[PDB]
Amino acid sequence: HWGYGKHNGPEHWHKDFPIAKGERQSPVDIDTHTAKYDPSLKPLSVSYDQATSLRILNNGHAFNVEFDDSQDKAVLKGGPLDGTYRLIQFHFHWGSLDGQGSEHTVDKKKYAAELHLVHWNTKYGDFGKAVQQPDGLAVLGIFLKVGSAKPGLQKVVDVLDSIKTKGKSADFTNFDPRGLLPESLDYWTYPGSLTTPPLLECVTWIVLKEPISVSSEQVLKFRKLNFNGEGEPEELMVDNWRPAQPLKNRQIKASF
Ligand SMILES: Cc1ncc([N+](=O)[O-])n1CCOS(N)(=O)=O
Ligand SMILES: [Zn+2]
Repeated sequence: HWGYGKHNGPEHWHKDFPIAKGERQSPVDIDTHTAKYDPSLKPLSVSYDQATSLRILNNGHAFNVEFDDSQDKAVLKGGPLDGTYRLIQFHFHWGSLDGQGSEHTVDKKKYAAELHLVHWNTKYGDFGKAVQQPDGLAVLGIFLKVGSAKPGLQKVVDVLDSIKTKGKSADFTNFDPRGLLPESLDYWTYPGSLTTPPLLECVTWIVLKEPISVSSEQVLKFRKLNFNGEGEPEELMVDNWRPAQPLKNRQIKASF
């Protein structure tokens, strides 16, 4: 039932998912002057050399590029994490205009979009069990700004024509997620939640300071996708982002 419309959007989610007003909800505004440098944080370790993508799916809210996570092939570790987290999928949140689209904000600044690389803690055996744990997931967030094109993102942009509407999927093998990373791995980290229902509070958020640049043409294609299924009135898939939530009793730590 939930969505991003006027009648089923973020302000309505708490009715079906009370945890929406919880103590560690995401996203949040990252106040750069209040985040504290934590010299103890370890460098982040992103090992995607063996990543195996499989498919791309329009699920009615976003498009997901899914990976084979049946073996340790693409893992995130280090940083604030204890253990190894395996990549399961990545997706984006974007706006109807370049002035908005990201979920996290930096000193209230909204970026044109935000990429989320979702990983689950291998100590829990699988994704379904991991989401029921406070340290079950690690999501790496990367901001997108509009400027020069991101060569590594083009294969994704080009396949979107084939999954225009809800429920459509397409084979999507050999896509290298390393092509979506900025140069620097400096980051902010805080304990949070999934940003869409069920809004489970099982995420260690790791948000990179350096955004990647994508072209106006690339983000324009994102905006041609549909929230609706085929044969239904067209509603463009835009502004599929949840606004910043109360930080409450949390400190955002910086790796730099
Ligand atoms: C609800 C849910 N379960 C798993 C995923 N996922 O992997 O994208 N999501 C979507 C929301 O994920 S997110 N925005 O919190 O990174
Ligand atoms: Zn997301």
